[PDB]
Amino acid sequence: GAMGSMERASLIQKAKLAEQAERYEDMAAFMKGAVEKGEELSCEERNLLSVAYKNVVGGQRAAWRVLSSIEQKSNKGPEVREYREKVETELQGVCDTVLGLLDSHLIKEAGDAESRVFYLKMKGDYYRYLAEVATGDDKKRIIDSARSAYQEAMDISKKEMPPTNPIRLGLALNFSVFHYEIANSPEEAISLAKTTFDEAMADLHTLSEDSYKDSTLIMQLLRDNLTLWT
Amino acid sequence: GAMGSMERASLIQKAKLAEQAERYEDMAAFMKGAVEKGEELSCEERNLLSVAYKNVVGGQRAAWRVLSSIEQKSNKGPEVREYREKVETELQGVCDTVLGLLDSHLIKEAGDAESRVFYLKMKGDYYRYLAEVATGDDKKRIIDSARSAYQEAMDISKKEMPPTNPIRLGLALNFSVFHYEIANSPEEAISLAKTTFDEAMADLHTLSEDSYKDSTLIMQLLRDNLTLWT
Ligand SMILES: O=P(O)(O)Oc1c2c(c(OP(=O)(O)O)c3c1[C@H]1C[C@@H]3c3cc4c(cc31)[C@H]1C[C@@H]4c3ccccc31)[C@H]1C[C@@H]2c2cc3c(cc21)[C@H]1C[C@@H]3c2ccccc21
Ligand SMILES: O=P(O)(O)Oc1c2c(c(OP(=O)(O)O)c3c1[C@H]1C[C@@H]3c3cc4c(cc31)[C@H]1C[C@@H]4c3ccccc31)[C@H]1C[C@@H]2c2cc3c(cc21)[C@H]1C[C@@H]3c2ccccc21
Ligand SMILES: [Cl-]
Ligand SMILES: [Cl-]
Repeated sequence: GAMGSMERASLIQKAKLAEQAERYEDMAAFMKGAVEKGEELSCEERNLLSVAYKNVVGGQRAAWRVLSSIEQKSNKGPEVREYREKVETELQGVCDTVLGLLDSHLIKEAGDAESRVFYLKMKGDYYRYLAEVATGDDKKRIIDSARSAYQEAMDISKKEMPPTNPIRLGLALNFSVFHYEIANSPEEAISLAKTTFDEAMADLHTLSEDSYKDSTLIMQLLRDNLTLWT
Repeated sequence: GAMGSMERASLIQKAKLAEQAERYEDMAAFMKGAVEKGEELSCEERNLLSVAYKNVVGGQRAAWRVLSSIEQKSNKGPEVREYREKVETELQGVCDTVLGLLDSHLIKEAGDAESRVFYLKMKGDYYRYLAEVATGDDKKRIIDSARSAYQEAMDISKKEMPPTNPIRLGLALNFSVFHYEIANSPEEAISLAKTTFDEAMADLHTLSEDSYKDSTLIMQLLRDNLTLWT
């Protein structure tokens, strides 16, 4: 790789500087380099990886939506289709890269439950992004790959984590978005979101000092989605 | 070039779609392709060229400032200097490209006064951006190149345009920023900004329907700078 000659510690240091400069493509490329050294990621390093790639595909998804909607209003030439296809191909490339890193280096049968749930949630998120732009018989394959990763993550977090854990809360929030937008199961989405909120409020005594901010933010987002789906 | 096989009309169409999707790198590359066909740009096309490249270098300048300030707080390793140099080199590449297009294709002895002033202002803006990151004896050469382009633009706009013309107003606004930030002449900056505002207000009867929005915006920015420099 292009980062093969740089020290692991230097790549992590530069990913942080790229975050502060809002240079998210650079950030993602530095973290890919770090992962390719073959060592495990710390809790802090996992978050750098996630923030980098989330910001890159987020910008691609927003552009793809603007162009896809303009394309449909034509019903002008081949130009809109051509440019929409170009952004699509680039988005698919980024998703394939992240999923490649998850299968090659990061997902393991061992490690703590925080680690395994984090990478399986990530695996679900990026199959979900591929599902938003797919159409064929492969779309059905992609949706079942997303559901499967999300469901194994849910099973582990119910056994191993308290209901106020922010990784458990975020997982359930995104899996409920999967139900509503991709699976067309709005009842199953509403249900999952309400019980996630309710079960956290019933066992507030488990709330940790170090994740008061993160957990609270995700509770508000769960409620905002329920307001919208009523 | 990479856009050599595409029709002129298709490149202009795709630059507009890229604007709507906030894909400013694509936008700039499509407009470079359009310029390289060798025909003049319309008023609307000139604005597409300007908006594309302004947005690209704007993001680079903001990152360069965040990293340059972090670097100075070290007084930790070579990592901050190395990454700051990388963003700098990339910023200089974009400025050289724009200045190359201006000298090769766009700046002419003929054409209307709106055209000539527009490209000379652009020439000043991008030498100004190179001056922000330069240090040596070449910095002095770069500042004099910026002043010279800006001054020839001012001379033409005073003879050929009314004092409420938004291209004339924008030119003077940016030339006053050049005085304050790059030339360290805060008196000369304050003076130019006040007389630009005052002379527009004295001759309000020249204000055009098609530029009421643009001219008004730039008047407010001239006043906001004066509030700051008092
Ligand atoms: O240092 P931490 O334990 O990791 O948590 C704090 C943070 C921060 C803190 O200070 P700051 O937000 O003024 O910049 C704090 C904390 C701890 C110490 C201080 C703070 C303040 C507060 C809480 C925890 C913390 C509880 C009570 C108060 C608060 C407001 C909103 C939600 C949760 C809380 C920064 C840095 C970090 C943080 C996180 C966020 C945000 C900002 C921060 C933004 C985006 C996200 C967030 C969630 C909810 C509301 C607003 C935000
Ligand atoms: O169609 P145009 O003649 O080119 O001008 C109008 C515009 C627009 C118009 O509608 P909009 O701003 O509600 O979206 C208008 C015009 C003409 C017709 C309507 C409008 C409204 C107004 C004016 C001119 C126009 C004068 C009086 C009122 C106004 C408010 C602020 C500054 C100047 C004006 C859009 C599109 C365009 C425009 C430009 C701007 C903006 C928005 C627009 C933003 C960013 C910049 C701006 C400058 C000052 C304040 C706010 C803005
Ligand atoms: Cl294209
Ligand atoms: Cl670097």
